[PDB]
Amino acid sequence: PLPLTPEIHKVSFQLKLQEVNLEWTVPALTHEELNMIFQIEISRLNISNTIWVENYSTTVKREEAVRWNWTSDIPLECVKHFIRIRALVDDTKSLPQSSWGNWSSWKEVNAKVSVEPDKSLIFPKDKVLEEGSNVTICLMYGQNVYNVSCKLQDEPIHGEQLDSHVSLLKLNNVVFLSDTGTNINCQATKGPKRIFGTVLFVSKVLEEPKNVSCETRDFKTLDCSWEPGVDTTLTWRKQRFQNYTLCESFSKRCEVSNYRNSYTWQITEGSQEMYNFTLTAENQLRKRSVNINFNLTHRVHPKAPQDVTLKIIGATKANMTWKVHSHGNNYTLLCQVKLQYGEVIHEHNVSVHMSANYLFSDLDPDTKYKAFVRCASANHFWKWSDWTQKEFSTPETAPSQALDVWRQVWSENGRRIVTLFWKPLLKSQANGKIISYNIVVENEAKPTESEHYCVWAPALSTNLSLDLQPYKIRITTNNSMGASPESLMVLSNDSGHEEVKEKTIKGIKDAFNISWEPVSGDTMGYVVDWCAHSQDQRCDLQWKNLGPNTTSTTITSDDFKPGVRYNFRIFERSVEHKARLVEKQRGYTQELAPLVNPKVEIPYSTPNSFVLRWPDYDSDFQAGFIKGYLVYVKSKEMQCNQPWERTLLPDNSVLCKYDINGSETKTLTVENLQPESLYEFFVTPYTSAGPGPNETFTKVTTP
Amino acid sequence: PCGYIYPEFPVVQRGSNFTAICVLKEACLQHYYVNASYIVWKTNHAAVPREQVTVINRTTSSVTFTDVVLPSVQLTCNILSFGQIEQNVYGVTMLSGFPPDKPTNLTCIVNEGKNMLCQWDPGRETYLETNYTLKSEWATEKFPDCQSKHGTSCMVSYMPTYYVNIEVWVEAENALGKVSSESINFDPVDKVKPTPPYNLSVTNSEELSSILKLSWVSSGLGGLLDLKSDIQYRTKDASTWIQVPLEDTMSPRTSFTVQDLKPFTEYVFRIRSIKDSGKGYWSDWSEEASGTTYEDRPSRPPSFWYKTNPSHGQEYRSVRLIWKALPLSEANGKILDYEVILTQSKSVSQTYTVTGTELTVNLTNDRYVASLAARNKVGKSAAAVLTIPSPHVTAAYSVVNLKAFPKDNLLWVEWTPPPKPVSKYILEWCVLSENAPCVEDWQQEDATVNRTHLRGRLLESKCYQITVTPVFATGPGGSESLKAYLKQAAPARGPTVRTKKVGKNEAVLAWDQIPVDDQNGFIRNYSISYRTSVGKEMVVHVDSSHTEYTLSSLSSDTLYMVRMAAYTDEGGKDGPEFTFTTP
Amino acid sequence: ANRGCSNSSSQLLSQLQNQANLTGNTESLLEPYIRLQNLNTPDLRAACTQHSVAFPSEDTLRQLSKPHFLSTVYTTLDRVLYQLDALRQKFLKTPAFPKLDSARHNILGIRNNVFCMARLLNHSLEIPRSTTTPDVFNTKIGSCGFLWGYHRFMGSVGRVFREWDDGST
Ligand SMILES: *[C@@H]1O[C@H](CO)[C@@H](O[C@@H]2O[C@H](CO)[C@@H](O)[C@H](O)[C@H]2NC(C)=O)[C@H](O)[C@H]1NC(C)=O
Ligand SMILES: *[C@@H]1O[C@H](CO)[C@@H](O[C@@H]2O[C@H](CO)[C@@H](O)[C@H](O)[C@H]2NC(C)=O)[C@H](O)[C@H]1NC(C)=O
Ligand SMILES: *[C@@H]1O[C@H](CO)[C@@H](O[C@@H]2O[C@H](CO)[C@@H](O)[C@H](O)[C@H]2NC(C)=O)[C@H](O)[C@H]1NC(C)=O
Ligand SMILES: *[C@@H]1O[C@H](CO)[C@@H](O[C@@H]2O[C@H](CO)[C@@H](O)[C@H](O)[C@H]2NC(C)=O)[C@H](O)[C@H]1NC(C)=O
Ligand SMILES: *[C@@H]1O[C@H](CO)[C@@H](O[C@@H]2O[C@H](CO)[C@@H](O)[C@H](O)[C@H]2NC(C)=O)[C@H](O)[C@H]1NC(C)=O
Ligand SMILES: *[C@@H]1O[C@H](CO)[C@@H](O[C@@H]2O[C@H](CO)[C@@H](O)[C@H](O)[C@H]2NC(C)=O)[C@H](O)[C@H]1NC(C)=O
Ligand SMILES: *[C@@H]1O[C@H](CO)[C@@H](O[C@@H]2O[C@H](CO)[C@@H](O)[C@H](O)[C@H]2NC(C)=O)[C@H](O)[C@H]1NC(C)=O
Ligand SMILES: *[C@@H]1O[C@H](CO)[C@@H](O[C@@H]2O[C@H](CO)[C@@H](O)[C@H](O)[C@H]2NC(C)=O)[C@H](O)[C@H]1NC(C)=O
Ligand SMILES: *[C@@H]1O[C@H](CO)[C@@H](O[C@@H]2O[C@H](CO)[C@@H](O)[C@H](O)[C@H]2NC(C)=O)[C@H](O)[C@H]1NC(C)=O
Ligand SMILES: *[C@@H]1O[C@H](CO)[C@@H](O[C@@H]2O[C@H](CO)[C@@H](O)[C@H](O)[C@H]2NC(C)=O)[C@H](O)[C@H]1NC(C)=O
Ligand SMILES: *[C@@H]1O[C@H](CO)[C@@H](O[C@@H]2O[C@H](CO)[C@@H](O)[C@H](O)[C@H]2NC(C)=O)[C@H](O)[C@H]1NC(C)=O
Ligand SMILES: *[C@@H]1O[C@H](CO)[C@@H](O)[C@H](O)[C@H]1NC(C)=O
Ligand SMILES: *[C@@H]1O[C@H](CO)[C@@H](O)[C@H](O)[C@H]1NC(C)=O
Ligand SMILES: *[C@@H]1O[C@H](CO)[C@@H](O)[C@H](O)[C@H]1NC(C)=O
Ligand SMILES: *[C@@H]1O[C@H](CO)[C@@H](O)[C@H](O)[C@H]1NC(C)=O
Ligand SMILES: *[C@@H]1O[C@H](CO)[C@@H](O)[C@H](O)[C@H]1NC(C)=O
Ligand SMILES: *[C@@H]1O[C@H](CO)[C@@H](O)[C@H](O)[C@H]1NC(C)=O
Ligand SMILES: *[C@@H]1O[C@H](CO)[C@@H](O)[C@H](O)[C@H]1NC(C)=O
Repeated sequence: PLPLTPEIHKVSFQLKLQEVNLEWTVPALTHEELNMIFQIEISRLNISNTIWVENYSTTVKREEAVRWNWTSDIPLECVKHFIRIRALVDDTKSLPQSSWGNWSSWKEVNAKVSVEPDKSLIFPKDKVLEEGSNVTICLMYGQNVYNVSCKLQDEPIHGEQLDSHVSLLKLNNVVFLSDTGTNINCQATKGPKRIFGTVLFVSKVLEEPKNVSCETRDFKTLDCSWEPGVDTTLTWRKQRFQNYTLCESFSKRCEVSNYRNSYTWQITEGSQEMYNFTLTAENQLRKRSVNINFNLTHRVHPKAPQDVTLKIIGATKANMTWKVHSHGNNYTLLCQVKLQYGEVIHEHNVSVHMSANYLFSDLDPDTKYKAFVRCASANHFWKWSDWTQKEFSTPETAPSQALDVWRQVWSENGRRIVTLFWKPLLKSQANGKIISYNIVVENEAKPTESEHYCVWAPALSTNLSLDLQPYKIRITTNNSMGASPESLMVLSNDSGHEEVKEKTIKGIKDAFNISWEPVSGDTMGYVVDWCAHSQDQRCDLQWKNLGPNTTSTTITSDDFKPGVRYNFRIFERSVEHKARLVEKQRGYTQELAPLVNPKVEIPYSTPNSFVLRWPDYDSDFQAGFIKGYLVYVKSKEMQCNQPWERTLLPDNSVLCKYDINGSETKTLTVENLQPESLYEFFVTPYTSAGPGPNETFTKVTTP
Repeated sequence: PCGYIYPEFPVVQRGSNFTAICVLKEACLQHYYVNASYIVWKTNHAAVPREQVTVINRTTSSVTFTDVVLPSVQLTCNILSFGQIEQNVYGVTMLSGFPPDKPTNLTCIVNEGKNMLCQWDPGRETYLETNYTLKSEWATEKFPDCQSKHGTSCMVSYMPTYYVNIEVWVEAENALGKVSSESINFDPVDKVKPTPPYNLSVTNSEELSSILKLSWVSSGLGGLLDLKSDIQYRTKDASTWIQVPLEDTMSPRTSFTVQDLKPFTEYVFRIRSIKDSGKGYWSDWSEEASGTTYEDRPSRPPSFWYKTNPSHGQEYRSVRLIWKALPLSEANGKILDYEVILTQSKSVSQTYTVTGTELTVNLTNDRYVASLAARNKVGKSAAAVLTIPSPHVTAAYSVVNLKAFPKDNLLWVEWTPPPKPVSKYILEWCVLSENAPCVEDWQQEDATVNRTHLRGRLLESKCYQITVTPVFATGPGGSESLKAYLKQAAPARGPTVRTKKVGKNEAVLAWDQIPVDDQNGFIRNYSISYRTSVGKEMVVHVDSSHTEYTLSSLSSDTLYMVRMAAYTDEGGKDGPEFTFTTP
Repeated sequence: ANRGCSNSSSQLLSQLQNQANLTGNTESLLEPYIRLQNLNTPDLRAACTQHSVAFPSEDTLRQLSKPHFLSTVYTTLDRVLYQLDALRQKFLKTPAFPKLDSARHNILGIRNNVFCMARLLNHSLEIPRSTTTPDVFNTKIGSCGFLWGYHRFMGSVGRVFREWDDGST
């Protein structure tokens, strides 16, 4: 057999990592390259204590030196070892007799440095471990030292004596105490009384970055972020750095980041749309890595728009100009315009490339508007940008609706005095603040000589002095912009005293049944007006415009109160805008009892009868139409002859009632009286609601 | 271009001269063929006069300005090419401002837990960019500079070190000069403004009700500064604050005992601290802490009185013991119950316990000796004695000179003390009404008082029957009934006038009295008015003591209408009308 | 130079006494360092108290005159500053231990005060390395002993200042 006996050439040590580097060659090789198996046997404290057996198969060539390493748990400076290796060939194609060769010489592996008789050593010193691992600490004392007892912070430690002058300490599942390390103090009982020991550094476990995501803002920087996890940095010079490496594949670019949970990436030009990153966190113990994959165009977060400017091209139209930052013609932004005013919100959708506008329409004048614009990606939406607010006020415009006019004429000083009344315009009907009103009065006999009058706001009444000639008036509103459509009205030769029929109507509590009979077949509409007929007030002429196809309309007003008469006057407007008086009406909203009784006076007195009379009442300043009079006579012996109603009184008297049918007659004579007697009476009118107030009895004496 | 303008940044103080140049290069000189003679200087797009424009060389021209007032002067040198075409060469802006002044009012304050803050006043407006830098250094070391970011205050960046003198000063620099203020040498420990003390607690004392011990904690930078405090206290209804003498709170302490306080009254406290040496700055006021004093024994016994109803023919008499509660100023706490003790000078004491204000017991005809005293949480009150004499004793001493008059809306009543030693005076009053009985109201006064007002809710235009009864050592004195008014008014309705008899030329007139609820004052006279249908008005006046009055000067066969009105001190009121026939 | 340390002497003496009383306290620098390095075991405290740096005793400071005492205080404070700078350059963690900066500023202030006091007496003061550490336990013990000796020296200097204020010859 071929004596393939390996020969150990050089052996080395590494006390920092507890490794034994071993090199050996075999001179008994004949071919160029063959596969071999090296069975390795390790001993401790003598060549008969086998503690480890391993098989190392590796192809070896001619003159090539074989290198192998082994790790020992206990420190090498405490005990020696012995190693021997033999070879074996795996020749399954020729000579199928795998026989082991002779064992090599026991190469002494010695690393015991020294020991002083009055000192002691401990290994290892300042060991860095992971939370939850094991460790074996060896201690070597001198010859004079005796009864060595090691302890943790505060607890005993049961050490094992490996030899006569060494001792082994075993620690299981060490826990994290502090970032400054756990002190292991060991004091000797006998001999030199002192304290010696080392610090055991325990570190935490490195975690994986969680929720790693990145983003783009302006196609130039990528602000990628992640979670760092738990800090695993010690305080002494053992472990200081915890680096985070983000290294892309398609570009092969990566450097140590200066931050812990953020980094600003710089992209090179080339319009490359692809990304495949690999974030790596590494410390002195382990190395974690996480891979992400995304697209550049699918994670775009547009910023707030710039170059925002607004222009007014009218009271109902306005443009909205803005500009954004785009990199490439294919990337188009899907923005959202928001027009808000008061409580109404108007929103739409717009698509832009680099800069576009949105023509607004149907805007209300004298109204402040607020524009809100934000943009986002069109196809692959990621996030919405910030809102951009811009306020502006639309200008004013001349009115567009006609102002309704009405007049009231009478005879005074021989001239036709006319008073023009007009109602204030609404907000949306004026389209601005009313400054003044233009009054253009044109005469038909002299169209060249026209008078111009200006009534300033908020005056709603004016007086003009004209003759019996027919005039044509023109009224319009003037604001800071222009003029409003004028209303056409003309005067006629009528004095306003046309004798028409008077009709009395019974009004409703909040309405009136006004009915007028048409007199012409060619008309444009009717106008009605009424005045509160009272004693010491000036009536407010209220009117309304009606069409030519109506005959009866119910008016509504909150100023109508029971007790006052309203004289309605119906005016018909012909095709020439001429108003003619056709019908007069009057009525009460709710007829009430009379408030004042007429003064009675006796014209004649006879021993058997007496006559009564009172002046005419005011049928215009009353609370209701008087239908007649109710008198109540009082006596001691007279009887109530028909048709007088008799009513008894608890005072042993007589009371006769007379309903005077008709409000015209004011004289009545009662008979069946006796002379040298006493008589009492009182007069009062009555309405449809009831009689007037009960007054005192008039004192009269019959001779 | 053709060149530049020297100086590029002209900054001249207001009230001085100025001269600028505008050099033209040879390139544009040969290109445009426009020398330094066709230059037209423009200041804010305005043509300058030719008197101040002077040329020195072929490629340099100069202009002068005397006492410029305009702050922003845009100086532009422009040449005139062929065809009257103006072309711009260069343009600069000239500023006008005066240099700053020496800063003053250099003071620094060190807040507790913050860095040192210094402030100063700038003075006048320089109309130019001016930076203020605060310097600071020890005797052997220098500190970083405090550059004012805005305004005049600047907060240093280093931590203050105590017991080491530091010298600071501020330098004002602008585009026209640099001037530094005066330096101050101080100790950072003498400029500390401490934080207001917190956790202020007010505790009472069960033994001494007139004291209130205070308890608070102070920061003191961890026990480094001995801080003296200032304590202010006040009630809950008053707005002014009473300050304790500052000499009593000079020693460093965390507790103080305020004395001379009212029993059973709440108080509010606040405190602020400052260094013992009197230096530094007073801290802000602390949070207001509330505290209620402990109760104490009441001082004055409550008022006591008794009333006996007439019960003739029985051995036992019914007596109603009445008494009022003590106010919160004299009770010094919450009254629990009232104890009564009765004994006829020879028998045992009969004790009762009534939590109300009244008590009715049946006693016999002999003399009794009662005793009442309010009981509190800590003790009882004084024993007020009020005996009950036998029903067969007649009062021999009564009060004289009784008079009452309303003054300042108060019905004051005065009286003269009897010639015998009295113990106390009792006043009783109630409204006078013929439709319903009056409620019993009373009040107790000492023996020294001879004139006082009625303490109660009185009503105007109402008659109050006032009764005064003196109390002796052996029993009550006399009882007299008087009438008075607080605010008289006109009666509501006039008296009903009736005719008792009618004659040929004479007729008497009668009337009924005005009720007490209708008088609304003391009646003084009565006015009788009468007139016929065509006669004149004749008014006669009769006193209130008269009821019947004969009317003279009466004509026969004449109808007469009478009207009678009752006039009081506050006017009068007409009565109803009546008409009688004279046969 | 003349921009500080005014001619007042009693205020300077009071400031020196207050600074000495404030610095001579084990709760200032020693106790936080002991509680930070996990040295709360009684055996560790005994090892701390055993190894002590040779500092000038109280009798030696009391026997010397005033200028010699000021010069010795100056030199000892300089050595303490150097040792604290070495400990700072060896620990490699500033944010977890500000008591070092506080004590450094206090020592600088005491040095300034003693220099001004020496200048007021018309006396001229006397005017004059591996970052890595093989072991950590020995370094901890040495730093502990140095801090203990420094606190004892500060207490002795405070007592000498109190004796000087009592004398005031
Ligand atoms: C020599 O090698 C043998 C083989 O392992 C070992 O002898 C052991 O010695 C210990 C010491 O008392 C005994 O308890 C064991 O029973 C022995 N045998 C074994 C298999 O462990 C030891 O490694 C070496 N001898 C000595 C004395 O250390
Ligand atoms: C530290 O030492 C312990 C105890 O000696 C060992 O725990 C062993 O873990 C393995 C794997 O789970 C088990 O199969 C064994 O039964 C455990 N006990 C022993 C005695 O081997 C192991 O060497 C270390 N444990 C850890 C968690 O690292
Ligand atoms: C972690 O980052 C640090 C800091 O960037 C680097 O540490 C360097 O390590 C090398 C090799 O030991 C030294 O030559 C350098 O002086 C160290 N500093 C620098 C700034 O390069 C290194 O990138 C990482 N270190 C470890 C231990 O992972
Ligand atoms: C994208 O990045 C990942 C992670 O950085 C890499 O994927 C590697 O692809 C190769 C080729 O198939 C494999 O051998 C590796 O095992 C993969 N993982 C790693 C961690 O290297 C690679 O850089 C990119 N992958 C692709 C498919 O492009
Ligand atoms: C990532 O974005 C790029 C460009 O924005 C696109 O990649 C395309 O992927 C498809 C699928 O293989 C190819 O056919 C195209 O040629 C690629 N380029 C373009 C411009 O379309 C795609 O939008 C995203 N990639 C993937 C794999 O979805
Ligand atoms: C707002 O609406 C019109 C309609 O688009 C805007 O028209 C733009 O005018 C500018 C100036 O000539 C052109 O460069 C643009 O191409 C036009 N279109 C757009 C979409 O911007 C105009 O800005 C506004 N109207 C007025 C009257 O100014
Ligand atoms: C330099 O400026 C002067 C203006 O002072 C000009 O010189 C004149 O040039 C003309 C023709 O070349 C002569 O006729 C004049 O006599 C010169 N002097 C004056 C005072 O007019 C001209 O603008 C510049 N000089 C040159 C040579 O171009
Ligand atoms: C004419 O006067 C101007 C200024 O009035 C001077 O121009 C100077 O020319 C020298 C020569 O190079 C430069 O160094 C200076 O900077 C120029 N300016 C000044 C203010 O001295 C000079 O005296 C004359 N210029 C020429 C071209 O002869
Ligand atoms: C410098 O400023 C002074 C102002 O104090 C001026 O000097 C005189 O100013 C008066 C009034 O403007 C002129 O009439 C004189 O001709 C100036 N010169 C002299 C010598 O009196 C002037 O603004 C500047 N002085 C010069 C010489 O330019
Ligand atoms: C100097 O100016 C300072 C302004 O900093 C003033 O001194 C105090 O300033 C504070 C805040 O400005 C005020 O609340 C005080 O009322 C000021 N007076 C005092 C006595 O504190 C003051 O204008 C000037 N101080 C002196 C002493 O003149
Ligand atoms: C009757 O009494 C009334 C009121 O009591 C008297 O009317 C008042 O008389 C005093 C003068 O004595 C004046 O204040 C006024 O003349 C009256 N004041 C009021 C408020 O009425 C009346 O004078 C008495 N009649 C007689 C005859 O003495
Ligand atoms: C043994 O260690 C050496 C140097 O450290 C090197 O060749 C390699 O890491 C190991 N070799 C083998 C074959 O395992
Ligand atoms: C080597 O091994 C062979 C057979 O395996 C045998 O001669 C003997 O055991 C060894 N020879 C020598 C010389 O040691
Ligand atoms: C996403 O990241 C955030 C960190 O801000 C956190 O909610 C978490 O780590 C991630 N989400 C999930 C569901 O893990
Ligand atoms: C814009 O389009 C989206 C989706 O197509 C939809 O919400 C709506 O049609 C528009 N947005 C609004 C706010 O009207
Ligand atoms: C003053 O500070 C500003 C910065 O705030 C600096 O630009 C300027 O140069 C400084 N000096 C002057 C004279 O303005
Ligand atoms: C002060 O009171 C608060 C709660 O009222 C509580 O922190 C503690 O009781 C007190 N704090 C101190 C530092 O004494
Ligand atoms: C008190 O005693 C008398 C004895 O006759 C009797 O009226 C009653 O028991 C008591 N009085 C009252 C009012 O109850």
